[PDB]
Amino acid sequence: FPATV
Amino acid sequence: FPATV
Amino acid sequence: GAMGSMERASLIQKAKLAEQAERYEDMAAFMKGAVEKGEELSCEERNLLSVAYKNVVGGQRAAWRVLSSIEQKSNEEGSEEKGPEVREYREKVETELQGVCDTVLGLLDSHLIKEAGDAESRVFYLKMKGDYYRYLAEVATGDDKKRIIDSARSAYQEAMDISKKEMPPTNPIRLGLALNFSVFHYEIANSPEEAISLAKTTFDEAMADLHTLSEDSYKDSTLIMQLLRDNLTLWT
Amino acid sequence: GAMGSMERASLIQKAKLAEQAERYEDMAAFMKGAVEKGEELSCEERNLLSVAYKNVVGGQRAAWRVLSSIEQKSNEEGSEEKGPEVREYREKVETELQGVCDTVLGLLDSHLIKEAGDAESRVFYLKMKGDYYRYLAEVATGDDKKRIIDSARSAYQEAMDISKKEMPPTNPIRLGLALNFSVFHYEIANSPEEAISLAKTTFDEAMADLHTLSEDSYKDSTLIMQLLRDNLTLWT
Ligand SMILES: *CC(=O)NCC1CCN(C(=O)C2(Nc3ccccc3)CCC2)CC1
Ligand SMILES: *CC(=O)NCC1CCN(C(=O)C2(Nc3ccccc3)CCC2)CC1
Ligand SMILES: [Mg+2]
Ligand SMILES: [Mg+2]
Repeated sequence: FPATV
Repeated sequence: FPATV
Repeated sequence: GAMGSMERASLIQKAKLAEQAERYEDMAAFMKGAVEKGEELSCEERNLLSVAYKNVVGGQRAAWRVLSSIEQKSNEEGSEEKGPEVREYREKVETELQGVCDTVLGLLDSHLIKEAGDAESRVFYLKMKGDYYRYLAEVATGDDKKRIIDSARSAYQEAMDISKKEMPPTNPIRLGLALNFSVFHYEIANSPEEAISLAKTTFDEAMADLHTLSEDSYKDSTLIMQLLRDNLTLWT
Repeated sequence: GAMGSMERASLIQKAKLAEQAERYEDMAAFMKGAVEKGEELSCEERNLLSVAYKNVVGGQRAAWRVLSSIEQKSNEEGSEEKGPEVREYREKVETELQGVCDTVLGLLDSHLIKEAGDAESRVFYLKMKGDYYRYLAEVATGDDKKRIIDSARSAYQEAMDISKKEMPPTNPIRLGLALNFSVFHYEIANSPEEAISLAKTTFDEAMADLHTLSEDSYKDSTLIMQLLRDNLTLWT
């Protein structure tokens, strides 16, 4: 899963 | 902390 | 609600304790209480709010994906019928997730966004609105799925417009918004080229502005820049 | 309760799904529902019950220890007064922990233990009873603390007596009971020498019986033996 903040 | 199961 | 009798400052104190104890559901309930006092949030308090709900919904999303995968496997050719339980339990987790999202969107609509006049606060809240509509979109399958997707897009776009006008390209809020909107493009809107373009342009504009920063600001900005690079690496 | 309308088999199915999703609170609620159907539990079902509640209470214990440490630091000389919030929140977590323990002890008393006639089942349940009284003891400070400690001791001792008569020294239930009763001695009863003696004697009696075992049984028994060794290493 791609990075999110 | 010591091991317990 | 249940937190109506507790002082604002005590709620914030307890949220910090809950974070140290990794009690994110409690943290979120304390922060909801604090928001419902009706006063604007400081930067530190906005961080507490976001961390709490990120961790709660993150756990729900991870569980939903496990269950959805089992459900998908059960509907392949040759899978022996096991009854309604996998769907029911996925639905249960999905309904709980949707409830958390509705709670966060509710706090933003009543009345965090309308009272936020400074660019950092307004962008932060509009980014959150995008994020929680994006989580709704991840599980949506009905007549409203397109409107949910467009609600996320609209929130992210408003935030992008403000961030570009009012904040430097290294601002962590601006960077985080771009990171997340890029993921929206890739994962939700079926627009991988938009996702890639956004991440690349954001990275490169930040890179060009690092020279202006102190060591502490440089650390903050480069952490998120690395997340942009990590996604680009995954996608290219 | 809320699970009264769900089939026993569906509850067990869902407990397994919850475990895969790392949704231990749900797992525990499903297993409570299954126990409340009133039928005895199989070995697999006893494992599900134990895993669920172990993970729920484990998380509560870890949080309680974080909070208790902050509370202790706040009561040292030179600590600036921060009001009642740390105590209140520790109390909140403590009350939730106690509730979980009371729920497990309730299932064991009504009516898992009385219906368990086979040594493996009766020892397993009496070990659980010891364990959940031990968690109550960890947070106890009142008129009943000695009785809580003695309730754990009595449960563990009954289980030990049965296990020694009815099960081989390599039996994983016997080994696990001894591991936990040894920790009780060390941590709760202020009896480190008893703790050490128990762990050592258990290890050595198991070692002498390994020759009887298949490869799969050997794996099961030696895993717990290593936990005994790990504790002995910590304590000596
Ligand atoms: C003034 C204000 O509203 N600050 C919020 C604060 C900004 C820094 N920050 C972060 O960098 C991290 N989280 C995050 C970044 C960007 C957008 C939203 C959240 C990234 C590690 C924490 C915390 C929030
Ligand atoms: C027949 C029966 O009641 N079996 C229960 C089952 C025994 C094996 N087991 C374990 O070895 C582990 N947990 C545990 C061991 C001893 C006592 C209680 C629990 C140790 C890793 C799982 C699971 C339960
Ligand atoms: Mg553009
Ligand atoms: Mg002895």
